[PDB]
Amino acid sequence: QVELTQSPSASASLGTSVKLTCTLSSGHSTYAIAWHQQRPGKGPRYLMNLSSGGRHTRGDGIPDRFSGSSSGADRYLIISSLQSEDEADYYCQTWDAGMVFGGGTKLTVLGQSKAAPSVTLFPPSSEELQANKATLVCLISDFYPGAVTVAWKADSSPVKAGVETTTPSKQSNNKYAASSYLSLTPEQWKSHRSYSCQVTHEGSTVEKTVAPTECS
Amino acid sequence: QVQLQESGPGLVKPSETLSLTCTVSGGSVNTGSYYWSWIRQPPGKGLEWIAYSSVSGTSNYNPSLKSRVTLTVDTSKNQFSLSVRSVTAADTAVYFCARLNYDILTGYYFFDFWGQGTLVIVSSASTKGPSVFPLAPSSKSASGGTAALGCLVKDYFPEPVTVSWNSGALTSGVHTFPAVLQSSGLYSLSSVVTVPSSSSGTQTYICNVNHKPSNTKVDKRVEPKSCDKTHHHHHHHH
Repeated sequence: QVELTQSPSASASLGTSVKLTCTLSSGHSTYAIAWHQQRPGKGPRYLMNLSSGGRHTRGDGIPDRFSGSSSGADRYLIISSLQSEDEADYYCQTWDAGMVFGGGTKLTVLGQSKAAPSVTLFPPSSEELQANKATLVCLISDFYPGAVTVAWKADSSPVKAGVETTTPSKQSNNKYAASSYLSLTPEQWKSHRSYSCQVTHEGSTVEKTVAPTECS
Repeated sequence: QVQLQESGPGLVKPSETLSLTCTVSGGSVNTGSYYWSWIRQPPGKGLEWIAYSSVSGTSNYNPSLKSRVTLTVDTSKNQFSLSVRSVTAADTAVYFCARLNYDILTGYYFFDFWGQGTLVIVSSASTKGPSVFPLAPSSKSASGGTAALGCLVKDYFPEPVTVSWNSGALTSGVHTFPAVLQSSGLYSLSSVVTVPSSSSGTQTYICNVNHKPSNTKVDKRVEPKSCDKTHHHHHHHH
């Protein structure tokens, strides 16, 4: 039966026009399709349908910068003036014996301003300490691009054991956030003068420090 | 105006039967040139159509799933339901319901309204409800005039967990972070709210955590204080 072939990735700059491609299988070059958009953590949104001759009809509420076109077996989604909220996965869809989807194309939108991370570091709560555990919580927010490395220190010695760190993902404000957690015993926490979370982003570093003598 | 919402369990064991229900608002599962459809998306992967059906009993299935799936439509409640028999880890996915529209103007079939999706984890692992701990900032972190208060939602399985503050009345300055998946196979996340360092004693902060697979539903009071709780007695600077 019919198959839809989409390349899995595309990337382009804010303000440009972008063209995404869906290819129909052999023998199905006359087929019409629909385009759907899926923003991160959301359900898909129907964008438009599109004939093999390139006539498109947008869904209700879809901006007019989304259009479609066609050439032979290829079907196009054209985004005229790329916006940050267009960063999303785009799926073509058709029908035959049943309903059919392409594999999706993840569109990365480029060009936003660089931004250094903000770092918040929390000491363990008394409640967790009473439960005979200790977790330091380092929260990293509002940075772009999305690559950081996190290093922990006990006083001035590097700490590698007990460290768990997320892969950065974009938040509602279109900037990356990440978290790092250091698991200690309460004895380790009270045994040192301080602990530090150090975040390196684009060659530059930001450090926060907490100490058991700061809390009581 | 058409809206769809999925409900179902968050965690099921291998070989069980999964049941999901879609509830439709602003339209009727009894009237129109529509089919009512299910689609799923394993984490990090693409959309896969499952099946659809109509109140009239017409149904259509993904061949690879046809023998495992049953679809029902309930006009009395404006709902429709999917059942998937003998699940394995291959069935872990976000499941979406959708309205499949037949467009008479074109002859085309396309999903024009989608639900938000519900995560279903298929695993032999047990559920695990989180511990919820208040996050109190150091006094130095607060000395700039604003401070972060938070809740640590520690050691749970599976995803997801919902967090709100003051039952949803407090939204400005709230940031809930993505969870970390630890080496143990358990998740942790943190949620914080930025507040003025000023009075704060005149303020109530309750983090509402809900982990539905473990029925862990907790409202944790977070004291508007730094991690040095004795400062208003001793008056020391830390």
